[PDB]
Amino acid sequence: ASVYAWNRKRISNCVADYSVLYNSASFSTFKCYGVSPTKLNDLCFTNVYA
Amino acid sequence: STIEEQAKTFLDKFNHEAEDLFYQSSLASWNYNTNITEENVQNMNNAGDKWSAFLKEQSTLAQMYPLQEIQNLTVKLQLQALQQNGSSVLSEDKSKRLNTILNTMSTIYSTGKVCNPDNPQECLLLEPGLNEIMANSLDYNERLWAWESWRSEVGKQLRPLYEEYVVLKNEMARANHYEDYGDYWRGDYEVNGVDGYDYSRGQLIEDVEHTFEEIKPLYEHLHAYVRAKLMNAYPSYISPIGCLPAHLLGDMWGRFWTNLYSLTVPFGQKPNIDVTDAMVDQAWDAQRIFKEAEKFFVSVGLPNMTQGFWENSMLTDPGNVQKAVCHPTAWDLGKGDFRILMCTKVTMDDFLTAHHEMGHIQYDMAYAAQPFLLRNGANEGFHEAVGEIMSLSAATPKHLKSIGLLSPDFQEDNETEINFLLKQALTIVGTLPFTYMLEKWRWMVFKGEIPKDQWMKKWWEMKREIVGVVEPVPHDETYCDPASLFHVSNDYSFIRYYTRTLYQFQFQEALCQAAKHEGPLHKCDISNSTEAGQKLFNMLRLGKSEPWTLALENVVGAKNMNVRPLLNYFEPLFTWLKDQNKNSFVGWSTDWSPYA
Amino acid sequence: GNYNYRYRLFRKSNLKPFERDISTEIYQAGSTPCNGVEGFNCYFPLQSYGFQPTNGVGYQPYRVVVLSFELLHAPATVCGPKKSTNLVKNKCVNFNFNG
Ligand SMILES: *[C@@H]1O[C@H](CO)[C@@H](O)[C@H](O)[C@H]1NC(C)=O
Ligand SMILES: *[C@@H]1O[C@H](CO)[C@@H](O)[C@H](O)[C@H]1NC(C)=O
Ligand SMILES: *[C@@H]1O[C@H](CO)[C@@H](O)[C@H](O)[C@H]1NC(C)=O
Ligand SMILES: *[C@@H]1O[C@H](CO)[C@@H](O)[C@H](O)[C@H]1NC(C)=O
Ligand SMILES: *[C@@H]1O[C@H](CO)[C@@H](O)[C@H](O)[C@H]1NC(C)=O
Ligand SMILES: *[C@@H]1O[C@H](CO)[C@@H](O)[C@H](O)[C@H]1NC(C)=O
Repeated sequence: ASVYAWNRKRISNCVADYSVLYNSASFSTFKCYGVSPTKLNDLCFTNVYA
Repeated sequence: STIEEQAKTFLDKFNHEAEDLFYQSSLASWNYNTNITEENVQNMNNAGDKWSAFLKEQSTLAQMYPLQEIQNLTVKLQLQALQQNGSSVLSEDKSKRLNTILNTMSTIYSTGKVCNPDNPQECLLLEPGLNEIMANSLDYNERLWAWESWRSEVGKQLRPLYEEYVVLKNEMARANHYEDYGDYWRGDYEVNGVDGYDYSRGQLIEDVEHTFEEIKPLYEHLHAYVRAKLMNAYPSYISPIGCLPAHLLGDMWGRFWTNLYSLTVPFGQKPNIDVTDAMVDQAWDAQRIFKEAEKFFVSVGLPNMTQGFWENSMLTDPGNVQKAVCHPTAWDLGKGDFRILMCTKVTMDDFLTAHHEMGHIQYDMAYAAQPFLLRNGANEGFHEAVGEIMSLSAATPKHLKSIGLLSPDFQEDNETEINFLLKQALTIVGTLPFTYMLEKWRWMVFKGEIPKDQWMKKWWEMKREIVGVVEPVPHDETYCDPASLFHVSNDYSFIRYYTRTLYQFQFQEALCQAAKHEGPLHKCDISNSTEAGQKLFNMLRLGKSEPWTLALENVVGAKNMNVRPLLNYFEPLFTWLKDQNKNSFVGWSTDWSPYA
Repeated sequence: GNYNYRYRLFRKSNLKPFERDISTEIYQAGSTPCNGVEGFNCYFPLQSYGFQPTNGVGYQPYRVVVLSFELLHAPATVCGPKKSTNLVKNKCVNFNFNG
């Protein structure tokens, strides 16, 4: 989507494997604010907004 | 709300809609230059017409915002740059006539072909047919024939065109609240609104005369030495008391004296610093030349070239099937796209040109953070000067030894430094009186000090007085001898070379003081010095956001252009020329004593 | 040139966090009313991106995905993968089965 009309996808009731994203070489920025990437694959959240 | 916020939003809209369009126009010009084909010419013309019409519409929108209600210096600078009418203040018939005159002068200069009367079956164009003859021949009457025949054809075609050109440009300039077209050209150095750092259009001519009065003894000694050597080369034509004949200066117009280095060498028996054979022996490709230049620019601390530079530049001649312009040009296409179009050979000249154009690329990259209409040099002198300082630093024997191109057992004695400094003087010092005389003559023509029937009588009088060069035979008013040069026939400012030459040595002294070099200035190399690169990049990142006086304070610590770094650079050569001119007579006579 | 990506260039006030503005109403920068037409001091707020493959890295298109993690008083159901150690039987081990 365009930045004025940015797409928001609500992610619920599944298993979120963040190590697949973190260990990818295809991403230039993976800057996490408020949490570290190593404990993302352990912690649990109510909803994920993408 | 306020006028300033309205202008800020308008400038954001302008930069946004003028960046993609400038990128399209620049890409079309690039596709024309790397591929000379008729559809690329049509695409270039369409993009240029769209760009000029868009600039006309944005200037029309921009004038409705008055200047005196804006206090921010950068916003006021962009509004001042945008609100210039250009040719739009002139009537549509006269604007069309001026554009037609400029285009037909471009076609006459580009497609001008001249050869000997009674032998018309084939003829030679200026580049490279006449350039090689002017730079390499040793025959007096052949060079006289080529010079007089090319000024006969070109001047007799261009004289009514130039007479219309001066009137139309003066009309446009006085319609734009300037005194003349010379004042319009001098308005590039005009700084208004900054406390202390203000520079006036009338101060430029006074500063040029003040610097040239200190140039004059060094040029007089160099002219006496060149006169003695050309008297040795041509025994009877040159007089001991008079000026130099015009067709013997090694170039078509007298722009550079660098083609007289073979005739005027001090110590021919001693070797040269030519590194061509070493690159041929080590098989140095042009890619290796540009990578060594990039290594030089990362050694001083400047940013390295982008991936798009290496992907999209043409650093080698494409072939017979594909046509390209051979002139080396660095292109800032916009949106972070930086390219070099050069047909690079394995020579020292192409290596120094590669350093010069990559200096242009570094200068273009440095002000990429600036707004679009401020993406230029602070004046026209800085943009060329930052390439010429790289040409100075790369040409040193220390740089050649450091990169391995010169033998470590090469003996650097005083004689090689003298002849290298003389070559640099023939390139650099010799263009200064020609540049000053040409710009002062054009300023007096635009100001109306010289009437149209007296243009040439004054001009040769100026050339004898300033350049010390005499005409072979007298020329009447049917000739147009200035407009045979590329820049004057195609509406280009010429004082940029004078300002570039002085800024070159000012920047050289500033960076060598930054690099803590402890020897002669011409022995100085600015590689390996992070602080010199930082001092350079502080001025380089500003672009046109700050005044050139403040930028010169940022580099050299002075508020004005200075002549002392040039004299300090050539001081060993100045003492050597004063020693060599004991028997001979320094200075010239403006009379017709050699030949007329 | 890929011009299929527009941005908002002007708005009267800054956006709130996680706000989407898809309005296409003419921005009024001046005192004069726009009247719905893009004239002088009145600009269309949505402007297109110019994306060419020969552009520099500061102008090349970048796809950005921002993941927002919030904890609310409801039971958290988007959990990470729970790494499972192979099962060992017939030995005195510390077992952790589903908490
Ligand atoms: C130059 O133009 C010709 C004719 O249009 C074309 O065939 C050729 O591919 C072009 N060269 C490049 C490098 O694109
Ligand atoms: C002038 O405008 C630029 C942006 O247009 C801004 O960054 C700068 O801070 C302004 N300067 C002053 C003194 O307001
Ligand atoms: C441009 O031309 C218009 C029309 O004469 C004039 O009103 C305006 O002042 C000119 N702008 C400048 C900067 O001279
Ligand atoms: C420029 O320098 C950076 C930092 O060292 C490096 O990552 C990059 O690959 C260099 N670019 C080129 C084209 O060598
Ligand atoms: C170089 O130095 C030597 C000895 O100091 C001297 O004899 C010679 O004249 C010098 N050459 C030049 C060109 O100054
Ligand atoms: C500058 O740095 C490069 C890289 O370390 C080195 O090869 C070169 O010799 C240095 N220059 C001098 C004059 O030491």
